[PDB]
Amino acid sequence: DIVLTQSPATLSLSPGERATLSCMTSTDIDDDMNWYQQKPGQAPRLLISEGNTLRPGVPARFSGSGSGTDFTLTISSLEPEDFAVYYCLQSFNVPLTFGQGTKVEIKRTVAAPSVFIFPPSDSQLKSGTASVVCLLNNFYPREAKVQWKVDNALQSGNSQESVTEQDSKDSTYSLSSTLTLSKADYEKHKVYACEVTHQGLSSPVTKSFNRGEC
Amino acid sequence: EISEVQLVESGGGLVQPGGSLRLSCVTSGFTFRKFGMSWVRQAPGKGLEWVASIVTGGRKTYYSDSVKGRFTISRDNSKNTLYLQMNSLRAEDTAVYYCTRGYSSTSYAMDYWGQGTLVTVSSASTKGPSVFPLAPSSGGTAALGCLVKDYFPEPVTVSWNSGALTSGVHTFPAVLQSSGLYSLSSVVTVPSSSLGTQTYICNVNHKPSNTKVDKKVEPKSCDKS
Repeated sequence: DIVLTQSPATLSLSPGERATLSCMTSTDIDDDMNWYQQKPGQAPRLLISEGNTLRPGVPARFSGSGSGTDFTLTISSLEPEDFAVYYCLQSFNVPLTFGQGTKVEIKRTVAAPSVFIFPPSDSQLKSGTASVVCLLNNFYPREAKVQWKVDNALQSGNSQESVTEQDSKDSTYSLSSTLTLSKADYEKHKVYACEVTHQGLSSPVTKSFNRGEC
Repeated sequence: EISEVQLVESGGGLVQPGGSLRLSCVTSGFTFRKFGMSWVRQAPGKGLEWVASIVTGGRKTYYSDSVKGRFTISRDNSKNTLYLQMNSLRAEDTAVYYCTRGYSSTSYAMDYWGQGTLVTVSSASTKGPSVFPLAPSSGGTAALGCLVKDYFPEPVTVSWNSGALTSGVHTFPAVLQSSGLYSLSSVVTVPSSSLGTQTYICNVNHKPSNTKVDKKVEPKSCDKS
């Protein structure tokens, strides 16, 4: 199968700047390279077709170049609507194969997260489970580490993280980390803490609570 | 306008592992028999993956190794319709399935895409979420939210105050839990001075179960500030 390798994984740039995305193939594909744009919750849209031709109707700032195994998509000057995921596709032979995608992301200034921790509700406990939620709100850039400690013991394997898309207004991320325990396990311990490390903080930040108090 | 190229998928939805589904895609805005067609899928949070293609005349077909022998692509040129029969389904086949048109007589490169239809393969039965408050308690602003837990399948929709509250709302993508059910939270930041005065209600709708839950989120009773 023909392998398509995109670079970089994420490209963080400001509107008005040039963006150059790369797609390398594992073997020659007779220049049958195609590029797609996709935004969250939408179908991909064709930008460039075989022979490096810009699809009619697509803005002129998009262009494709390259040959052999080395292909490029260039956006001469990024507009707000250009921040998206871009995929390459070879249509030279079957199986048809896509690159793994490049996310073009909105560069903004660093913003530390505001951290909040929420104990499980009484109503959830009544149903027999305990989810402890740690919220990291409105931060940039995307990279953040969250660690759970229960009576000062580091947890592993019992938490799940989820992240929003960049906010439409301020271009920040928010992230939830949820620690899930049975009610019985939740009741075996008193102190619950989430520790957050992020570039915008001068030191890690811990938010915590004790099951024995309000 | 009648010039609009449309590819409308149907037949997706719920199935158990080992079960079968048949997707249909009804096309308009072009002469159907003149174009090759393909199915492409996208697993949640993942990239595009080609599934199968079929030639104009329908007598020649191509499959990815992942689906070969299980899936069959076909077309009915008298009905402008493309099919994907999906047998012996597995959990890894869960994805949005897109119908696509090949852009030329020699290429399956996709030029038009349908909106896609979600196929979820699982042992789980359809179930509406349980909704739990994330009670508030920071520069005069507080965070609160709702935990939307243990539902199946995707998707759910969350609004706040019947859609009147949108500023500062973040609703996280769902995570598939080891129980086979999905969970997510939705949070919002609000003036602290509004707590106990403004009512905050998360409106949670889950179409597959025909459930709607409105959960009021208030400060804990032990909170007196």
